[PDB]
Amino acid sequence: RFILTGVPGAGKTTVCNKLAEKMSNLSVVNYGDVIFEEAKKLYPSIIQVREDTRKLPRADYRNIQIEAAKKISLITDNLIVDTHMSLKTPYGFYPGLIPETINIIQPDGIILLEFNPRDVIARREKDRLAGKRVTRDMESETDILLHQQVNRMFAVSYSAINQCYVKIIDLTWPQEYEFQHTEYAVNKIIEMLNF
Amino acid sequence: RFILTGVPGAGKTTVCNKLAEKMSNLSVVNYGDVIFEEAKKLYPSIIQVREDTRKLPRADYRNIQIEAAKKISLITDNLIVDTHMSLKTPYGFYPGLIPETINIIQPDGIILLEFNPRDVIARREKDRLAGKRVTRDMESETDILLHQQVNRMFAVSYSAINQCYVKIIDLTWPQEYEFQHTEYAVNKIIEMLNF
Amino acid sequence: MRFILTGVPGAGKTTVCNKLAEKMSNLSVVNYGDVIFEEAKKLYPSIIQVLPRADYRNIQIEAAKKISLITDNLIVDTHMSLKTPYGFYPGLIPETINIIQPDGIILLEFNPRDVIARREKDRLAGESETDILLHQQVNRMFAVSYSAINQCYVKIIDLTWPQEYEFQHTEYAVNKIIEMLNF
Ligand SMILES: Nc1ncnc2c1ncn2[C@@H]1O[C@H](COP(=O)(O)OP(=O)(O)OP(=O)(O)OP(=O)(O)OP(=O)(O)OC[C@H]2O[C@@H](n3cnc4c(N)ncnc43)[C@H](O)[C@@H]2O)[C@@H](O)[C@H]1O
Ligand SMILES: Nc1ncnc2c1ncn2[C@@H]1O[C@H](COP(=O)(O)OP(=O)(O)OP(=O)(O)OP(=O)(O)OP(=O)(O)OC[C@H]2O[C@@H](n3cnc4c(N)ncnc43)[C@H](O)[C@@H]2O)[C@@H](O)[C@H]1O
Ligand SMILES: Nc1ncnc2c1ncn2[C@@H]1O[C@H](COP(=O)(O)OP(=O)(O)OP(=O)(O)OP(=O)(O)OP(=O)(O)OC[C@H]2O[C@@H](n3cnc4c(N)ncnc43)[C@H](O)[C@@H]2O)[C@@H](O)[C@H]1O
Repeated sequence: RFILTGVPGAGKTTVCNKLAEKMSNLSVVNYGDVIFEEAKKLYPSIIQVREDTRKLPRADYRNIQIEAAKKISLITDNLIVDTHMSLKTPYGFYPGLIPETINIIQPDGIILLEFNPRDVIARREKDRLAGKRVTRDMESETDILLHQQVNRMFAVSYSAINQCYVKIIDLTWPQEYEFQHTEYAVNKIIEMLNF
Repeated sequence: RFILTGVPGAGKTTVCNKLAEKMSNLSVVNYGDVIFEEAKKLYPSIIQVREDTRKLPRADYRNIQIEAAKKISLITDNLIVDTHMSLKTPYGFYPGLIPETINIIQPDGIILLEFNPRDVIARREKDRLAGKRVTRDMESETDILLHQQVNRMFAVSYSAINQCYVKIIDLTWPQEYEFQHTEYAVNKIIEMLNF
Repeated sequence: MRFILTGVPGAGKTTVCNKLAEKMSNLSVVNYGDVIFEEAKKLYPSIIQVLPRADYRNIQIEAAKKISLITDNLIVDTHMSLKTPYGFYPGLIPETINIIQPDGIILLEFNPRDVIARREKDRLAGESETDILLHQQVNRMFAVSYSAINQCYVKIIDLTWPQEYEFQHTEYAVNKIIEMLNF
């Protein structure tokens, strides 16, 4: 079991689904969908899209994270958990994982897909212009770089606390063709889990 | 409840005072000054300047941190705590926050004012030339960048541990007028407190 | 006092440890890796010549208790992380820090070029720059995490500068460290 993370809009789910393809024993589950479910279950009027959950107070937001972690420890087959290491809120960065949730999921490792902010912006803005996932953030190149290095710091903290590996997958290099990052990362991860 | 910090001599304080002015609902309190006073009240022969507070053994230093944190953990609706995230000691960096003081102060988040070392050196040496706070360390640009990055890493670790926010306010950009930095910061902080 | 001493591989960590042990009689230097090797050889009479990770952690704990027992100033040569096919794994686990009760961590931070040179030098007589810098930043973050949980010092010793003569880094680091132990 491994947690798989990246900045929003850089191709985290695409990699997850290609993995689910090339493997039969493993599942893929999006922690974000579960969080959305519980969040709208208790605050259906302020929550309308996924990003809205970031505006929630700390106490309620913690409750939602803890509830959402419940439906993943239900999974027993090898699993990859699509989630975030930190979330950009009006108040700053908020940890995607908190001791309760880490001890519930008990991940064997974390995987960080790190991109060049140019590509991330390109993908976010292409989806936005095409009327899809319109609600991601319009961030600067600098803001996205900051988000990524902060993701890294959070990951290392979690690892220091919980005996999990920290794998950094470098996708900063320029791509010859589309989804080259995706295939490369999928190949690296297949190599990892087969041992 | 937010802790407000920055490297020495970048203006952490000045920002706090203008906040206390520009908002009426909030109260601002200088945790660092209280630590200074406690330390030289209890060890008057070792501590004469503020930097002397950094050579204390960790056990005694911790006891003083906790004593000062009790005098300052208020129950106002909004509270900003002026302090440091890390301290340069002869033995390395020492955390400005510890689990005990976090549990006392109950902070919702940490706020890091990040400056460009050029401005920091400017302000430090300007005060030093005018006989103000002469004990401030004479540091290279690289030393100051290191101090800021280590502050960031501390903030992230505590956040992961205590489910708090980490807000990074970038003030490396050029300022048309002196203190432009300050107002920018103040404004964003108010935007945070009002939500 | 008690300090952990850590840095990227093959860059002169043990040379510094030995010169340290020399220039000071009051100090003790110990290699955590050797201690875990010894413990493993002693608890399982044959499995170990170069294990479940529960047992692995238990022997890490045993070695840490052996090191908890030295009286005087202590410097513990070990690593903040190890590069595995699955990613970086922390050298240290919370219980190890609670056992050793270190006053501080010291990170010897090098320039990847010199690291590569020293490595290949050892190779001829029996990683890229980016890989080495990543490992260094990760070590730094691990150190600050351990400090955040146990309130120990985090010292960064900069040895990225060019050497006037070889082993200058070594005596520089020893000078800084000796200056620390004497306060
Ligand atoms: N742990 C946690 N704690 C608390 N709250 C949490 C939480 N986790 C989540 N939440 C909550 O939920 C929210 C976020 O949840 P979530 O919706 O899961 O995050 P998201 O990344 O913003 O959503 P996307 O699926 O749109 O992005 P993606 O990374 O999957 O990229 P994609 O593959 O689609 O591809 C992107 C686009 O680029 C294209 N593309 C993909 N790969 C490439 C490539 N290699 N080259 C070119 N284009 C590519 C794709 O076709 C597509 O068009 C948070 O704000 C918070 O509210
Ligand atoms: N948590 C903790 N744990 C353990 N020990 C702790 C601790 N916290 C503190 N301690 C100890 O106790 C001390 C804390 O005392 P404390 O008073 O809290 O801080 P300090 O050490 O005095 O640090 P500085 O005053 O240098 O920073 P500042 O930016 O606030 O200064 P100023 O606003 O005046 O402004 C700086 C100068 O630049 C100028 N300036 C500011 N902004 C601008 C601008 N935008 N443009 C131009 N000039 C500017 C100002 O006018 C001024 O001249 C520490 O030294 C430490 O030893
Ligand atoms: N907490 C933990 N958990 C789990 N496992 C743990 C653990 N702690 C430890 N371990 C285990 O310990 C094992 C190994 O780790 P460890 O024993 O801690 O270190 P190492 O990298 O394996 O040792 P090396 O001999 O390769 O190099 P060095 O860094 O000591 O530097 P050197 O002086 O030799 O220098 C090498 C070359 O550089 C040259 N050189 C040195 N300084 C200079 C200089 N200043 N100028 C020029 N050349 C120099 C030298 O002369 C030489 O040629 C692993 O199995 C690990 O698992």
